[PDB]
Amino acid sequence: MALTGTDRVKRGMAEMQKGGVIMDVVNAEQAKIAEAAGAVAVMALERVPADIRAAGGVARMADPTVIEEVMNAVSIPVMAKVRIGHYVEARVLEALGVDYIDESEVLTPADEEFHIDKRQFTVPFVCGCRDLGEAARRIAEGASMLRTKGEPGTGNIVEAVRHMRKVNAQIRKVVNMSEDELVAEAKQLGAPVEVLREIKRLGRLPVVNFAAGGVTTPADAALMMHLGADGVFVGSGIFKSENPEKYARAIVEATTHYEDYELIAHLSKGLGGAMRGIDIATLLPEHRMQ
Amino acid sequence: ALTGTDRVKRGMAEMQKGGVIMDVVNAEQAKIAEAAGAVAVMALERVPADIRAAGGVARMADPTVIEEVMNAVSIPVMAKVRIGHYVEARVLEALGVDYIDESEVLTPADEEFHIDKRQFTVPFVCGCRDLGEAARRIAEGASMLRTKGEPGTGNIVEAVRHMRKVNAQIRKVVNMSEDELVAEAKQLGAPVEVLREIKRLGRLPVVNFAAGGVTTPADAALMMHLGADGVFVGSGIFKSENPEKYARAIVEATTHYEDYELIAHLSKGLGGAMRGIDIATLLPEHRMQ
Amino acid sequence: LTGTDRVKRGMAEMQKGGVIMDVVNAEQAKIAEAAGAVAVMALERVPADIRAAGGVARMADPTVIEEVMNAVSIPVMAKVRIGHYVEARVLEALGVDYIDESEVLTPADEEFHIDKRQFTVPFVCGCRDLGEAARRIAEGASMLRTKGEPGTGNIVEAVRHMRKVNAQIRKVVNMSEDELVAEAKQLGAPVEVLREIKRLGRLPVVNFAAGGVTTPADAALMMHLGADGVFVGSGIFKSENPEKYARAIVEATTHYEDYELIAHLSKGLGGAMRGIDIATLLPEHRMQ
Amino acid sequence: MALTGTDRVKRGMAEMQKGGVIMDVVNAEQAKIAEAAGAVAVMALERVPADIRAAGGVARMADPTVIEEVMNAVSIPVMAKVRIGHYVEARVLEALGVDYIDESEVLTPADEEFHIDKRQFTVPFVCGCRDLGEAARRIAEGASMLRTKGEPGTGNIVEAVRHMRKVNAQIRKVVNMSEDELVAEAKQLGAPVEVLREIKRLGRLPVVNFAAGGVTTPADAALMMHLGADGVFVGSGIFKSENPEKYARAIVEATTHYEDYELIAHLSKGLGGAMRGIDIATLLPEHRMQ
Amino acid sequence: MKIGVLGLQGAVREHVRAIEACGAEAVIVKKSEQLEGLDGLVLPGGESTTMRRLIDRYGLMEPLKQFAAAGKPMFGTCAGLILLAKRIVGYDEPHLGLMDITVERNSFGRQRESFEAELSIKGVGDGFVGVFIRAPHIVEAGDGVDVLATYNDRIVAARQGQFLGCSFNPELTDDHRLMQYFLNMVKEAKMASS
Amino acid sequence: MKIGVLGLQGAVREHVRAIEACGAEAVIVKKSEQLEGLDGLVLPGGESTTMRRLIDRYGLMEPLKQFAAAGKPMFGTCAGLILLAKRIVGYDEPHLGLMDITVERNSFGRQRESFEAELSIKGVDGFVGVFIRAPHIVEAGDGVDVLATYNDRIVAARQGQFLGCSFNPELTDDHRLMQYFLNMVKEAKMA
Repeated sequence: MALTGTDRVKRGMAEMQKGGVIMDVVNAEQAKIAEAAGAVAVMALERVPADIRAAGGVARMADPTVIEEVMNAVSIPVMAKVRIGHYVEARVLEALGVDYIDESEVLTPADEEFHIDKRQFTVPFVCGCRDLGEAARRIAEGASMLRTKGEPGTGNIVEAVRHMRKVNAQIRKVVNMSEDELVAEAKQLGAPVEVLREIKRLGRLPVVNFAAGGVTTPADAALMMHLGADGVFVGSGIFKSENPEKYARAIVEATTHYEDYELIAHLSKGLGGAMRGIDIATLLPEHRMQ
Repeated sequence: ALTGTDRVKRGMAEMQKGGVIMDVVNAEQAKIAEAAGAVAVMALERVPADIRAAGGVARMADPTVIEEVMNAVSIPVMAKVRIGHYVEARVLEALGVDYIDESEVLTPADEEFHIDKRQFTVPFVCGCRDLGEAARRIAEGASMLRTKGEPGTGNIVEAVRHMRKVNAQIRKVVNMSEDELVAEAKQLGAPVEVLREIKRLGRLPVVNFAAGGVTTPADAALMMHLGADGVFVGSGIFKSENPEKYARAIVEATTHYEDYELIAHLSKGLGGAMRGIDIATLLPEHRMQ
Repeated sequence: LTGTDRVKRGMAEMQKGGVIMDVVNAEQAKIAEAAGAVAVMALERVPADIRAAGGVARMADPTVIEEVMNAVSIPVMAKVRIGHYVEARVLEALGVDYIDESEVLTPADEEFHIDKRQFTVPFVCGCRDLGEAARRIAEGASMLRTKGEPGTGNIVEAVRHMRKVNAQIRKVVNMSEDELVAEAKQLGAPVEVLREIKRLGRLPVVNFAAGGVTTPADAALMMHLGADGVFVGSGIFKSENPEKYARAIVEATTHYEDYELIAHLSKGLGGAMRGIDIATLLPEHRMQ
Repeated sequence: MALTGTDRVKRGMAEMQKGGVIMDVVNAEQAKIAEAAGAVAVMALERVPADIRAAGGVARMADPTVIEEVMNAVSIPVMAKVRIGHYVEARVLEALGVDYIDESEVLTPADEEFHIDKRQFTVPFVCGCRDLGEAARRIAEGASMLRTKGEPGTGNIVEAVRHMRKVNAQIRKVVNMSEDELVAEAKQLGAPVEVLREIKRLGRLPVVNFAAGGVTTPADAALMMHLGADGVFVGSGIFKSENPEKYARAIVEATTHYEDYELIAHLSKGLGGAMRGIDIATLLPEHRMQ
Repeated sequence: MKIGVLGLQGAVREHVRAIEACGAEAVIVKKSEQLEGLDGLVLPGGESTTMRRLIDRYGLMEPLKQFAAAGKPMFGTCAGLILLAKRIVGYDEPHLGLMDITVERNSFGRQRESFEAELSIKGVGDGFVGVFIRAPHIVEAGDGVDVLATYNDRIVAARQGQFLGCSFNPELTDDHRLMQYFLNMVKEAKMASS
Repeated sequence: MKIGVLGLQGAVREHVRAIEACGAEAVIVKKSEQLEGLDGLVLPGGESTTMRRLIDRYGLMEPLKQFAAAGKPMFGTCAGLILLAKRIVGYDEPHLGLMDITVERNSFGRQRESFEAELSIKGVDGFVGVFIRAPHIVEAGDGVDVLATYNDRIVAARQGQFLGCSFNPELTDDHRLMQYFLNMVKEAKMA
């Protein structure tokens, strides 16, 4: 009797990613640079989020060829991803052997009302969230890992900070909240109460939660850890930088030694040019989940 | 001996189906109710129509009255408490009350949080207007449900609205595409796990009774026709001309709700029913959360 | 074969050109039969009294209905509160000849009317416009009436309704066939019913005037405006001499184009019910 | 006694299209590619929807020459499509022998209030819908087949998904709904009650319902089937792609084997470039029906 | 095979489920007429007073007894048991009075004391979850009666030829063994009448 | 009793309905593997070109022929009939080529000419035949028994295990022909 697809296995895989950096890659070269730099995994896609923004149009699941290409190039896990609600894309990525699926708001959503019923899969999913209600809904749908949404491709952490702060603050409230108030809390949050109950019983969120969106510098990366992220996703900030390879090492090392300011200072030293980024004054981009 | 299991709490309500539960203010009434065939009695200080007419703050009944009622009958005794009033409920429990009604006809004690019914051994019944409301009460530990209606009005319209709503939302959820539930839950303000239980089971997992404005045998049979599991009656029997005669009729109609000849006969000699109230009420009832 | 549409509707077609009278007891019923009523509507309180008393108005006590049935050889109508399926079943079980699912009673279902198709006994329903009419027909109503404003002694609403419905029928009858589906939608109507109307060249059920009919002139006016007949409740039994009113309404209804006669019939009547202007906040027009 | 133009014959023709792909074609070459790829029919038009969008102007019935051209090139059915309300265009397409007419919102509507009285024709019509009320109105006008409206030429399935989900959900409600609640339902939906009654009696929608609008990838195609489509319409996503002929085979094969994720993954592999598509932020386009 | 459930009040639906789950046909009995053609009858959990009141009013008493006399097996659960009992503590007269047993109503207390407990049932098996909802108990059993189960030295299940009775409500569990056991009795009774 | 329906394309669901309504079990066949253990097969109405194109691409041709060789009864409706035919007018090569018949595709015209007409079917009277862009049987071999004609055209035929028609019975509520096929299956399972 061997058991696959258990919540424990799905979530465990995420617990094994903690303390590290997951990097968006468009090709094998990048993937190799990421593995070399110390990435704990790579997220495979057609265009980096900053480019997805700049190009516009409809963003879909990557070509399987690219994914296979990336898989062949590295010994660390390969993530990819899918459009919100796109069940078949996810089935495809699963059939390809992808290690973790990102049902992602950076791609063009396929279902604006219903996310994927992630419970039905063997491969685990990571989803974005802005608050504990959103988080709990994703978890109820079967998500096994979470990340802040941020504002991807902007080079601006502000949103990721907002989200990490919000979610962490709402967890703290729920953990110490009077037991009789949870059902009413759940309703105010738009949350499933059972998840809040699990949170309260456990004393923490029952899945890993990463920072993602606008992480551009070693200081950015260490900040999210300081604010309680379990790890960081980086896409644009490394491969839109002057020397990706150099950024990659610095982010990885700052993530790990996030309390060593002398080191972080050193690692920040020679970096050179970072991606320009975007202030805001955007009308509709991102925060597309339900 | 395992006591206070969900199965036991709910089972007790499954054992009330098909019958009438009557509001009683004293032992005489309680005896009439037992004699008439009531499946249980709900003990209170004032009948809802009177609660309305008197106004003021409506609380848990004097334990004396409850004990009085308990001693007078062999059928279960319900009573119920003000919304959120944990201690009242503990008291009714300590008295041996069979089923607690955390009730919107009393003056709510907590306007944001209901009682955590899970923590008790004795079961609770709660009122609801829709499946979201239902599912929240169930998540709080309610073991039985009823429509809210508009109590003391002698008007079934609200109870009908509610029974219809809840039943329609159950049918949707039972046949709904599985992947749409989380989003449905959110729209309804429901706990998804309950909707999932509903879907898995193919029906609501607790008993649901009609309550509010049931005034005539036809009213009683109608609620059964609309899928109620049973009826609560307070004002319409003891504010009628002959309670004792009403009581029998409601009981018999509730049971033989498809026998229209019989219902017609049972409706025949009744005489005067409570006048009731149209509407044009500013704030009354629908106080739950 | 019982309960066919043809039978249900036919019963109404047999009521045309006549007056149906609200009665609260057998004496009244006998007066109505004597006066020439084509049927009698049995209730607990006359609409004007329902208004004045307020409270919750339900189906009448079966005793009263039986009482009335025993007193007359004309059909007896009664009912029920809107949506009240069981009340209707009860009236059916009693042998009532036509059920009125009525807005003058306190509605029991504010969203769904009775599924009249499931009954053997026919129903009459009120309407203010062809959409409303068509919905009631689609629910299985076999006869219609204007809603009016009952108990007011004021025909203005019944006139409004009869006019509206008749004007909308005329439009549909001569309307370009390819515009019906869009019309139905504007009206809130079932298209099949409008199609039936157009195919037939007329409404497929009888339509009566009801609400505020107070005088022989009132009664003849509704016929003039194309009513199939009239319902009268308050205007006869809240009048000075019911028995005299009753004959006059019946005779005016029948001879609605004989103005000399109507004038004569109107002559000695004496005091009519006072009635109510308007300036009512919520009363009546409770159907869906 | 041979009876033509019966509802059974009109609808049956659509029942014979199930499980397949209907392809938009502008010429005979394309039509032959479609037949070769396994299309169950071809929809003939002057410009593909993506081009209709990009060009703007007034879009009308195609030149009969082109339709005849397409008819002569293939042995599968030929549809074409007309402007909404354009009775004469439809008569013309009927006179030409067109097998199914699409009274289409992608063309510029001729009548903004009234659709064609389809009942008066011998040749069947397909219409678009976003919800059951819309569906039922088209059926009451005589439509013999339906499709989602989507947002054509965008390369984005989101709308088609919304529509398919909505219609399917509303069917389910009606099928299991309490009989006495239909008249009031019909009114809420803007539906003809007789159609809802037919649906309830039958236990399903009494006409075929296809997905259409934004179908761009084999995964997109299989998704619609997964959501309960009876088949798919594809226009832009095949002939605006890098290799139409290769896309065509893949969509056809994915549509048929919509639950075989290994296969779909394979079929998705070599595809190469898909049409870019459009996010949204469109002011008025499409959803023009009544 | 056609099993009636006395449908005047109580947990009727639960029995129907079990009956149908064991492959038999369920018939809800609200009227004497409905007794005709049935191979056995179930008296469900509910309110014995309510059931009696209704039995009286619609003249079901005699026809039930005739049904019993015809040799048709009868299964009484909780209130059901109470209806069958020959003697009821505190009661001058019984209901059907077909089973040579004395019962005490509400002997465990009130709903607060309602409980579940695993049981050993002679003909049926072991570890059967008994659910006791304001249950009565069998004080005394006649010689013709075979005791099928006890809880803490109280008789909670009994058979007497055609008659089957228990204090608890098996229809509230997913466990159908006892239902099966009853169906068997019906089969034997049915085969027996040739 | 297990009846396959060739589920690559076309009016699959309709046949399933009939099959289940006659008390048999329906199995949708999109893959060779799914042929194993079946007592008979139905080739549904749809698009013969599409069906062939899919049959080729997933190597179903040989396994179908093996299925025929095994003596399993096969029912072809419209396109279904086209797949069975030995000869197709205008076609150098047929599809399965299992029935000794010549068929002409789209012989009644286009969809506009699609029609319904009551039929007399030998083994199976007044059977409503629905002809949707139907083909017709030009010529039948000696081994073939003609079961029905419409205006002097052969529209239904049997050849031992093989059953074929131009029309689509699965679009009617009338199951007589489905029953008649099931019978053939029942008789065949024995040998």
